[PDB]
Amino acid sequence: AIVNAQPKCNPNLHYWTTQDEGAAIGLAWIPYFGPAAEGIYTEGLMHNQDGLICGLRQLANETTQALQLFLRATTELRTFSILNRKAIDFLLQRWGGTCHILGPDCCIEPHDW
Amino acid sequence: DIVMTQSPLSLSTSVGDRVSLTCKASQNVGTAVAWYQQKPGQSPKLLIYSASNRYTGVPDRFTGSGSGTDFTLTISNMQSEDLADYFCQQYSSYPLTFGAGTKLELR
Amino acid sequence: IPLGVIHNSTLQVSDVDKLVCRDKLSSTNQLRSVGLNLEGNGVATDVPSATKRWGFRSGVPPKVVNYEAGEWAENCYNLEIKKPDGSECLPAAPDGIRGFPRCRYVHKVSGTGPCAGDFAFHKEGAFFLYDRLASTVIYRGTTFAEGVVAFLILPPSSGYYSTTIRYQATGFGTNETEYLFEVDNLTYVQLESRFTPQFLLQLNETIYTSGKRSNTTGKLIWKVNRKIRSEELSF
Amino acid sequence: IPLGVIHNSTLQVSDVDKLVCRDKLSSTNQLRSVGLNLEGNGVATDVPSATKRWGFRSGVPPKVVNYEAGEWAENCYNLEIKKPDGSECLPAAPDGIRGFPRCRYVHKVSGTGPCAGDFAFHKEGAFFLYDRLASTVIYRGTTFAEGVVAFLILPPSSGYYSTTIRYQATGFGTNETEYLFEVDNLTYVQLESRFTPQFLLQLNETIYTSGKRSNTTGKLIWKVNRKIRSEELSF
Amino acid sequence: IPLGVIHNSTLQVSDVDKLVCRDKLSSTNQLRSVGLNLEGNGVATDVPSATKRWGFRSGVPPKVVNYEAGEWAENCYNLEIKKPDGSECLPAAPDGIRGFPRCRYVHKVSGTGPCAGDFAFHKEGAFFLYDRLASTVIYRGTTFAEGVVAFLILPPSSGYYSTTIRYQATGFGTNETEYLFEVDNLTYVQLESRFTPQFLLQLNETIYTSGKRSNTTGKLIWKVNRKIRSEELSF
Amino acid sequence: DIQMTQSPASLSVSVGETVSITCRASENIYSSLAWYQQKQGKSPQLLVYSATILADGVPSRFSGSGSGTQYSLKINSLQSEDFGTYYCQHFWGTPYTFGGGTKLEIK
Amino acid sequence: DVKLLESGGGLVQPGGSLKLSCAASGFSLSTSGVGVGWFRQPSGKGLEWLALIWWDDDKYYNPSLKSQLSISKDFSRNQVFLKISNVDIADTATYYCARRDPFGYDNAMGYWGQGTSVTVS
Amino acid sequence: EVQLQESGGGLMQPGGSMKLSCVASGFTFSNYWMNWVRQSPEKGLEWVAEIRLKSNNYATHYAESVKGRFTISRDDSKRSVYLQMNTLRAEDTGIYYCTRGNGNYRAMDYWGQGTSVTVS
Ligand SMILES: *[C@@H]1O[C@H](CO)[C@@H](O[C@@H]2O[C@H](CO)[C@@H](O[C@@H]3O[C@H](CO[C@H]4O[C@H](CO)[C@@H](O)[C@H](O)[C@@H]4O)[C@@H](O)[C@H](O[C@H]4O[C@H](CO)[C@@H](O)[C@H](O)[C@@H]4O)[C@@H]3O)[C@H](O)[C@H]2NC(C)=O)[C@H](O)[C@H]1NC(C)=O
Ligand SMILES: *[C@@H]1O[C@H](CO)[C@@H](O[C@@H]2O[C@H](CO)[C@@H](O[C@@H]3O[C@H](CO)[C@@H](O)[C@H](O[C@H]4O[C@H](CO)[C@@H](O)[C@H](O)[C@@H]4O)[C@@H]3O)[C@H](O)[C@H]2NC(C)=O)[C@H](O)[C@H]1NC(C)=O
Ligand SMILES: *[C@@H]1O[C@H](CO)[C@@H](O[C@@H]2O[C@H](CO)[C@@H](O[C@@H]3O[C@H](CO)[C@@H](O)[C@H](O[C@H]4O[C@H](CO)[C@@H](O)[C@H](O)[C@@H]4O)[C@@H]3O)[C@H](O)[C@H]2NC(C)=O)[C@H](O)[C@H]1NC(C)=O
Ligand SMILES: *[C@@H]1O[C@H](CO)[C@@H](O[C@@H]2O[C@H](CO)[C@@H](O[C@@H]3O[C@H](CO)[C@@H](O)[C@H](O[C@H]4O[C@H](CO)[C@@H](O)[C@H](O)[C@@H]4O)[C@@H]3O)[C@H](O)[C@H]2NC(C)=O)[C@H](O)[C@H]1NC(C)=O
Ligand SMILES: *[C@@H]1O[C@H](CO)[C@@H](O[C@@H]2O[C@H](CO)[C@@H](O[C@@H]3O[C@H](CO)[C@@H](O)[C@H](O)[C@@H]3O)[C@H](O)[C@H]2NC(C)=O)[C@H](O)[C@H]1NC(C)=O
Ligand SMILES: *[C@@H]1O[C@H](CO)[C@@H](O[C@@H]2O[C@H](CO)[C@@H](O)[C@H](O)[C@H]2NC(C)=O)[C@H](O)[C@H]1NC(C)=O
Ligand SMILES: *[C@@H]1O[C@H](CO)[C@@H](O[C@@H]2O[C@H](CO)[C@@H](O)[C@H](O)[C@H]2NC(C)=O)[C@H](O)[C@H]1NC(C)=O
Ligand SMILES: *[C@@H]1O[C@H](CO)[C@@H](O[C@@H]2O[C@H](CO)[C@@H](O)[C@H](O)[C@H]2NC(C)=O)[C@H](O)[C@H]1NC(C)=O
Ligand SMILES: *[C@@H]1O[C@H](CO)[C@@H](O)[C@H](O)[C@H]1NC(C)=O
Ligand SMILES: *[C@@H]1O[C@H](CO)[C@@H](O)[C@H](O)[C@H]1NC(C)=O
Ligand SMILES: *[C@@H]1O[C@H](CO)[C@@H](O)[C@H](O)[C@H]1NC(C)=O
Repeated sequence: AIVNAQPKCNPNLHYWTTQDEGAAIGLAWIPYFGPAAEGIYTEGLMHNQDGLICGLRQLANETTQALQLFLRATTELRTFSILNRKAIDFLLQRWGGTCHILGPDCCIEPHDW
Repeated sequence: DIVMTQSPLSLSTSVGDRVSLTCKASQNVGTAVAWYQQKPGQSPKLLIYSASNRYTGVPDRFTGSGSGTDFTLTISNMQSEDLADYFCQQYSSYPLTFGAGTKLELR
Repeated sequence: IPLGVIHNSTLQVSDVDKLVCRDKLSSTNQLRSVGLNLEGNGVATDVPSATKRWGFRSGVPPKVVNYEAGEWAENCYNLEIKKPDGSECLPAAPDGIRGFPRCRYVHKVSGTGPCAGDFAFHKEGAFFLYDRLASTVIYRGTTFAEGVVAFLILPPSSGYYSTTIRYQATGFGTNETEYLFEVDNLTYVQLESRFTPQFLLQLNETIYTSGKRSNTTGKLIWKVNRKIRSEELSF
Repeated sequence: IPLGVIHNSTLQVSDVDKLVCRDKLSSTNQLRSVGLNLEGNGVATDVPSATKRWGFRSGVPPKVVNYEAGEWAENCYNLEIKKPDGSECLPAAPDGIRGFPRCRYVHKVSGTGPCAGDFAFHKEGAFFLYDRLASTVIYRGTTFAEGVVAFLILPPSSGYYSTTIRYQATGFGTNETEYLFEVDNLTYVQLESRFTPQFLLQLNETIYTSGKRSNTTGKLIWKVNRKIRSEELSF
Repeated sequence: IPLGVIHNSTLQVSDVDKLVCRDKLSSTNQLRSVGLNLEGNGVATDVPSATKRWGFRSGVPPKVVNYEAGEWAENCYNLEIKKPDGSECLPAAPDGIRGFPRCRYVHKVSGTGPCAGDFAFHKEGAFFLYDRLASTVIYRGTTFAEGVVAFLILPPSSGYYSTTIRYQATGFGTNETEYLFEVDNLTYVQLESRFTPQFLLQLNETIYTSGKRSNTTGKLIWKVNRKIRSEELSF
Repeated sequence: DIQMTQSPASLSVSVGETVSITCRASENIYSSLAWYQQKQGKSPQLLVYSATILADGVPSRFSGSGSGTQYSLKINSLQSEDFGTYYCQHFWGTPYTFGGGTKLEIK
Repeated sequence: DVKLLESGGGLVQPGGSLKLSCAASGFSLSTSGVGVGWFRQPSGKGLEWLALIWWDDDKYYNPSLKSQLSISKDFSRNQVFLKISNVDIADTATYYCARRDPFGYDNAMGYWGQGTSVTVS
Repeated sequence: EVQLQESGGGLMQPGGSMKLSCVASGFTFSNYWMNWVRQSPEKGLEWVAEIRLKSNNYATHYAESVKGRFTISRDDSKRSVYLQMNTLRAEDTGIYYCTRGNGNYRAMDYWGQGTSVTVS
């Protein structure tokens, strides 16, 4: 629920990823017969449907600012993960509370007989 | 590496002589050439720039000419103070080369 | 640190005091930490402004963070800058660091200047992006594309072979810093402003053809404004 | 990546679209990432075939992965191979790397050959196992036992002091590669095929006793077939 | 590994077979791994006893662990000790290691002795604390404050600029080891026992004032008991 | 500042006709470009979000294309409700620029 | 107007080595494309070329002497240097430093050092 | 739905000054910046000015042909906007509008009914 900064958003998203599900041949599983080190990349295009790309840039800037402090607080050198921790708190925010129906949690389905 | 020569190898002179000197080379320098003046106890000071422009503060007695492999240096109205070992140099190719030099003696 | 959330086909901020199940994380593969290119915000790409954006600090240690794959950059940079006394300046990249995968125009710079401090740092704190690792510090050599990072919850050879523009630096990290374009072992053109990579690329119309081409024992600098090329305007 | 699941006293594949609670992960200590010895699949142990299984690639960087403790290997290898120009070939092991804990017969090899590429790599992609870290690449020196890895959900000095068989290599990583057994500073026996560690071990019946034993200023090679020992058949 | 639990305003041990929801971990920010200062247990701070507490082992590799921020230490140590043959002893600190943030009196020692083993190690297994990383091993140089670590579930320049007491060591890691205080390039006072940092600090009442002050081509050692100062009691 | 033009300045049309509009400009790396239309007595109304994403409640008939200096508007078929005039704009950042517009003439 | 200053090694044995240096006390040498260099005049001989150094970090040598000759610089002190392997009697010469004088077109150098000399024994 | 309305329009003598204005509701001002645009049969639509959100410290822009002849203002508690014309010179007879929109689109997605402002 955020809006763009004075900067100018380019609505296009042209991106690359390392994901590649499966393998073309069984030997491609093997690094010895694997693609050149740059061959892992794949690419695609997205458009600013519903303002999503531009929204993403603003969100990213805010996240970057928040992240900068967190990184200052880290003691580990290369911070390989964070999302895993976030997944843990996703669960913790939903669990360990009392929860039959009365509490505002656990998405309990309506009760049948 | 490139051959550089100059002539006359030496010249007798007298005051008011129009000096003529030349510089020749195996390769077409194309006017990327310079001329120099030297006296004992002294650096080989610049005379001519790009086959034409005498260096600033050089007297206008010094003029020069040519292109390709041929160049000259001349001195209008020579003065005895102008006796010097004279040189030329190639800036169109390297390792750098320079003329064998010449000398003048008034008499 | 807030997370983007895609719901009702729009972004939403994760930082709420109630996590309604309408958003669900069925697996960790819905998570993303994607990098974003700073350039996508319309930020100027003139090399002089890039220099203006770097802090040259000494003090606090560098840190890096792992991030998800992300958008292509048109402009990126490689750096060889050294201190005026010939000291190396800026650390060699750490193991596993390599240049960004898709820069269209990596700009390469070399030369010397005071190169103050030891760890550089971005003045806005923008991340340097090397391959898949964001950094707070500039590494030697390899390409870093300025960017930021965001975390969200989800519901052919030219792609890297392109690259032009290598140039010298005169001074570094200071207002007095100046750059000169280099082609054919010739240092030339001040590159002051307003030059797209293509603006500069078209200047190779002179190489071995329409101008410049110092066929001498040395190279001549031309001062950009043929008026632009500034042929024979070297001093 | 699928996980083994033990249920109804049998293995089951975790990759299902319903996770029935009949399997429960009460704690993280039910998890295992145990390594397995490739040798347990009946794969040949002849040293020439071991060489046949290594790729000698250059290119993509090496990676390693942490894994759970696992089965003993009868055969393992140490390597000193270098390029023909005396260049070192293959990187020194990284910190924390040490040889596998229980090899019965570590085989040691030294010598030179083209040693193509820079990172080796297993042609089948089998892991090299150093202590508790699997690797995609061969490290210098220390023992690596070929193996694979699996992840499953759970519901005396001779054990490492044993080790025999050290030998020279002639060439490396190519069809032309050849090996010669070495004892008592003597290079001998081509080791072509079909030789168990014990088959080779019994050949020490000749050492300082029944044969060979070149009591000369140099060492003589015998060509294996006394017929086998090939005494005095050196050329 | 048990975790502290704060409930009913008291500590409780997490290791129970029922986890009653009365304790709740609403977020990961309730977790702490805080370090504790060994000194807070009344453990002696005499430098000779500190030496007595270090093992000087060779063998098993060093390990470190990340931990949460923790209490101030009055006493901490820096070490330059080397082997009698001039060999360096003890590894240089690894990247990201820096001295503890709040020591009131870092003690610095230099000198040589047998410095047995290669990794030291605490005889009680107490952690060395460098900044935010606990260690099983002593690193060169930078300060380590002896301590332990605990994990619990939650429901101005002088703060680091203070530091006095630098001294020489004679021998190291053995019963025969001895220390001498150093000021003004003078080696003196055996520092046998019972000396608080302030007890030693007040001895600077003699520096350039009431005593000692060997205004000679060399420095004289005084043997501590003016009776204490042991002026002119050097041999 | 980026300059822009549109053509045809008007288009005569018939109902259910497929149509398109050309809009050209000084180069724009941004796909920020967008289209809108107005009727006499009516405030302008957006037709498409930047690049090709349609404005909410716009019929599926609407489409468009391109980037940089060349882009277009397309409509698969026409309804009488679409009479009006049409425009495009540069929203790449600031100052904003607008096309002279076109007129949807009827046959 | 630059007070270029000659400097160098003293008398050396033949088969020795030599270090030579100069400094531009009147100029920072920070202008891009500045070229400085060395040449020598044994026995009153003409301007034999030795080496070129560019502010842009470019080096050149006279190939006949290049096998025993190396360029070094120390810009922080406006210094330039030569190292010569195998110095012997054929290397005895007056020696000079040089700089571009018109500056930036056709080398134009041009500006000269005070002059120094080197001998062996 | 934006509830926008416009005010302060109509004929005025040349050489004057006026504060053209707007008011709106149902779209909080805290999330946006606004633009003024103008239109004439002789000109077509044209941009007039930009009013940034306070996060940009209320930075503003004006078309260079009108810059310095107008200033802008806004009030985010009143949800109101002012064109604050510095002058009422000539050729200002085009219809005026004030716009706003989603920052992840562009301000074109909301507009007024427009108003007529003229000069004698
Ligand atoms: C997330 O995205 C926002 C944008 O949405 C980014 O915000 C930018 O923040 C920087 C500062 O952090 C802003 O830069 C500032 O610009 C001022 C104006 O510069 C202009 O005016 C001059 C003079 O007329 C013109 O020559 C020039 O062309 C510009 O038009 C400067 O005056 C500021 O400088 C002062 O402070 C900085 C910071 O300390 C100093 O370095 C300077 O030396 C000087 O003291 C400053 O440079 C920028 O305008 C903001 N843009 C926007 C759109 O908001 C965030 O940076 C981004 N988040 C992160 C973390 O990257
Ligand atoms: C300005 O114009 C000049 C021409 O006047 C131009 O020089 C040209 O550069 C290209 C690329 O270096 C040359 O073509 C190359 O030839 C070599 C030898 O055969 C090839 O190995 C090269 O291929 C490699 O690089 C390619 C491009 O990245 C890759 O696609 C390929 O996979 C290889 O890695 C390449 O084909 C060409 O011969 C010259 N021509 C001349 C006359 O100079 C110069 O590049 C222009 N300046 C700039 C800055 O663009
Ligand atoms: C072929 O036969 C010869 C004998 O003809 C045999 O040589 C023998 O080797 C062993 C082991 O090297 C020798 O015994 C050793 O003696 C030394 C010195 O006292 C000990 O230090 C050794 O102990 C170490 O190694 C042991 C085995 O690993 C460990 O158990 C122990 O903890 C120590 O680490 C060891 O006892 C023996 O003296 C020779 N004998 C002769 C006559 O050579 C050779 O090994 C045989 N070839 C092969 C390849 O097996
Ligand atoms: C025993 O007594 C003597 C005096 O008889 C005493 O020597 C004093 O030491 C202090 C600190 O070294 C000296 O004051 C210093 O002066 C220098 C130069 O101006 C300053 O740079 C120092 O400031 C730095 O260090 C301070 C303390 O850590 C910091 O607060 C500051 O930020 C700087 O980092 C400092 O002011 C003083 O001049 C001498 N005086 C004499 C006569 O020696 C000695 O320290 C005493 N012995 C012990 C072990 O305490
Ligand atoms: C290298 O580059 C230089 C610099 O351009 C070239 O020098 C040029 O040589 C040409 C051929 O002679 C000159 O043209 C001539 O000009 C004179 C009058 O100035 C005219 O009388 C002749 O008929 C002829 O047109 C030219 O002036 C000269 N300089 C320039 C800047 O053009 C040189 O030719 C190039 N080649 C080499 C190998 O050096
Ligand atoms: C580079 O910058 C410095 C400082 O920014 C300039 O020196 C300052 O110049 C201003 C006038 O513009 C003076 O008021 C200051 O006193 C000077 N000192 C400072 C502030 O450092 C210098 O002239 C600039 N030169 C170039 C060409 O970059
Ligand atoms: C080692 O291998 C190479 C190639 O595998 C052998 O050279 C090839 O020999 C075959 C016939 O067996 C020819 O058809 C090929 O043209 C040769 N070149 C190739 C394919 O590399 C070589 O003879 C082998 N030598 C030994 C003793 O290992
Ligand atoms: C340092 O310690 C060693 C051993 O602790 C001393 O040597 C021992 O002295 C005891 C008597 O106190 C004897 O019974 C042992 O046989 C000796 N050898 C041992 C056990 O190492 C030594 O005297 C001590 N010296 C000093 C001054 O520290
Ligand atoms: C450019 O100069 C370098 C020396 O600085 C030289 O090695 C190289 O051959 C030159 N480039 C070309 C293409 O001639
Ligand atoms: C084997 O040869 C080496 C030299 O290569 C020698 O040092 C060693 O003593 C020899 N081994 C024995 C057991 O004699
Ligand atoms: C102490 O001695 C060292 C030499 O060991 C000398 O460098 C230093 O100047 C001395 N300290 C003082 C304060 O004189």
